[PDB]
Amino acid sequence: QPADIVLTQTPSSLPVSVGEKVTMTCKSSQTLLYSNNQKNYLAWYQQKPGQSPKLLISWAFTRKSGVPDRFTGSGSGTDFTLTIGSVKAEDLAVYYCQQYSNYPWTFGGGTRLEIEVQLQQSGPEVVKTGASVKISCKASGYSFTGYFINWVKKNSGKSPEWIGHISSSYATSTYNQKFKNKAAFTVDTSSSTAFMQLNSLTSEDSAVYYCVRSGNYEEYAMDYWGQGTSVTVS
Amino acid sequence: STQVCTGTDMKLRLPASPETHLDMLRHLYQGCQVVQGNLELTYLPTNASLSFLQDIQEVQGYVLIAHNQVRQVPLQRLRIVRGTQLFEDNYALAVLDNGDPLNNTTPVTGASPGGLRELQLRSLTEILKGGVLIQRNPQLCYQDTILWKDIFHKNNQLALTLIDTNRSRACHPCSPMCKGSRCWGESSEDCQS
Repeated sequence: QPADIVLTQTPSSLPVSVGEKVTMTCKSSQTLLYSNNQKNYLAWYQQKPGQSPKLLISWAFTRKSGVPDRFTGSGSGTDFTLTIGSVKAEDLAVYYCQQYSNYPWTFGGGTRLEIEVQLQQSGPEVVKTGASVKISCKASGYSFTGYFINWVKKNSGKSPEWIGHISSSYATSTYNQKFKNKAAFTVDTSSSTAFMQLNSLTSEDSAVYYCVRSGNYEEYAMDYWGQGTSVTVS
Repeated sequence: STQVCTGTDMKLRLPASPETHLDMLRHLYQGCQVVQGNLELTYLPTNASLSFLQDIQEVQGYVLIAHNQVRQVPLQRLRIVRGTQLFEDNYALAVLDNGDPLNNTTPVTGASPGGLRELQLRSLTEILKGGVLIQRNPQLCYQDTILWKDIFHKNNQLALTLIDTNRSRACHPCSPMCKGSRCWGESSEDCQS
């Protein structure tokens, strides 16, 4: 019984004014609570216009270092919320909840709010239908083999899709079923670089692509996103 | 005053059959509290029942755990390894080449590639002589949460740590019950003592 987890986000758009208290809901089709450690395997991500997503909260309520205490994650099991105490102008972005409890890792539909460690990805790719592309992801500022590289697909006006991830040290790849005959991961320990090859490219494969780091223990969730790589298929 | 048994000296040698191998180990260690020699657990299959080890409280030689598909080695009562004899002349504990890579998925008893996930040593407090060697265990977690400094005896002149942390799967954090986040497994009965 390893069924895909669906995350339902409410509301999908939320008009706000500066200084307002706001609450967005994330509901799961499966419990995200792990009974061995009593941890909820749920994270929130913020993507401002023109920017790559950034981790706000992992573990249902643990904020990433530096994140304002006005952002509050709460809930348990299947029910989760994100509250902003007093919204700032800088908070105007899309907020995605995300689960890392079971494969495939999935994102919520997002809530649109309206009025050292580095991952360097290769440049934009403009290619034809039927062609292939090999996106590189150069890691710096940390021990490369201690971490996973996740790959994520992002379209305009759609929620992020977890393509899959690879263990850097053991070259162990896990794929979302949807991308099984689409994406292929490799790594190079020496150059601290991960690769994803996309083949049989159609218009549906045109999107922005991210490599994202995740770790172990307290750092289990995806934390640092790369800057992104645009692939356009003509 | 304690139940005594001998150990083995097979090292990394391949057994005649898996049938005689586990049966011999069960016959040897069941009931045993003090192994007068080396505790060697090798080439054990995924679904091998290792409940006969539950009473082992000390090992006088070294502990070798190698090439196992068994998901967990339960030595929850093991308090002390003496290192009267050593593995590769320097090591009292050696955990080596235990199985196959697996992703974050919790194993399915008949499908999932085998390999050691956790060395359950909650009572381990003393290593008198020799170091710790943990290498090439794709599914193994928690070697890097343990403070081996507290386990090595102050007179231990060979207090070496050669510990590989490379993994095919991400480790679930220790349970909050394990203060300082040091544990041998993901359970609240798996904390470092």
